[PDB]
Amino acid sequence: AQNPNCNIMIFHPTKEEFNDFDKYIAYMESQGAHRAGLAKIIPPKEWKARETYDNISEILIATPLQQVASGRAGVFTQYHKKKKAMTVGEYRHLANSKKYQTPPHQNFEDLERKYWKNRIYNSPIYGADISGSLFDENTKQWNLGHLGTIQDLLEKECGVVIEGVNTPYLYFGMWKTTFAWHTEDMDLYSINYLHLGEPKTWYVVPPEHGQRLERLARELFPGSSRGCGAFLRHKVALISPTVLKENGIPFNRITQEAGEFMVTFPYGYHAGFNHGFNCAEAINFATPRWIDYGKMASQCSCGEARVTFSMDAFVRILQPERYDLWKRGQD
Ligand SMILES: O=C(O)CNC(=O)C(=O)O
Ligand SMILES: [Mg+2]
Ligand code: NI
Ligand SMILES: [Zn+2]
Repeated sequence: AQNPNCNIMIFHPTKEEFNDFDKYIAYMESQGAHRAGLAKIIPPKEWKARETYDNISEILIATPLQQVASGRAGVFTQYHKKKKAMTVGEYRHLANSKKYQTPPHQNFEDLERKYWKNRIYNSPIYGADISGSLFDENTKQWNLGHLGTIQDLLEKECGVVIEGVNTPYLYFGMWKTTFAWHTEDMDLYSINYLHLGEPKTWYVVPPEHGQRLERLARELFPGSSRGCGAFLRHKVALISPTVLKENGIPFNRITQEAGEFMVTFPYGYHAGFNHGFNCAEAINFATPRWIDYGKMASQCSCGEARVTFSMDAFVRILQPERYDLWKRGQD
């Protein structure tokens, strides 16, 4: 068995190996990359996502989210308070202001210490989940707006044609902006490209151990657990590395820098934070190996998780027994 300790693997494809996206994912899996839940892909030196980032300031962040924490430093939830619209140029200036900027630090480890010590005492503003793309249309390799769609994969594997579309999303971050512990919708893959700016630190639980994290979360968030049998689908709960180690939960960590891709694998729980002003692009995708994870994915039916149009068909075809209850949650 490849990668039996479930370590995060880092790949360096050549320009030739970067042509065929599906083939490279299957290669990484042949080496055991999925066992970690997360992999890093450093693009060939010849590749670029676009020519420059000099002209992005007029993108609108229609609903910036202020991430307000409750709890203790290592075990907290966050809620998202909606703020007034602002442009990417306005948001960058805010991120760089004395109130929001990255503090002085020695290295990524010192900054990670500072994040876990102090996150809860601040409410950073995240420009998350913005439909759109920063890949040039002429970038032919690993262009996250040109991937094979999940609807087409389901059709190819299972023969059923379904409605829905699959498009990328932009994330504009600042110091302390936070992504809570989650797996993807329908336990899909994700791919995330850090276009510019400061790094993003990731934490991940191997898929084979995901239920250990779920059991800890039910203990640590006991009211939320009684409210919903899949409350991590709400994407609000944070648990620090120190608390994970104290409770024996297997996990790994890695920092993504500008110009690098990360891939999350089906049922790989992940969480993390931004180091400073940055912009990432991410999209969900599927492969043949995903289908069985899709069939077994938990679902929120309490009403909180509320998701995209395209998840309807995935539930309806892969999980027909759950469909009626799940749809009641959506309506
Ligand atoms: O970058 C973020 O805020 C969150 N991204 C992801 O969870 C992802 O790419 O799967
Ligand atoms: Mg612009
Ligand atoms: Ni994710
Ligand atoms: Zn729920």
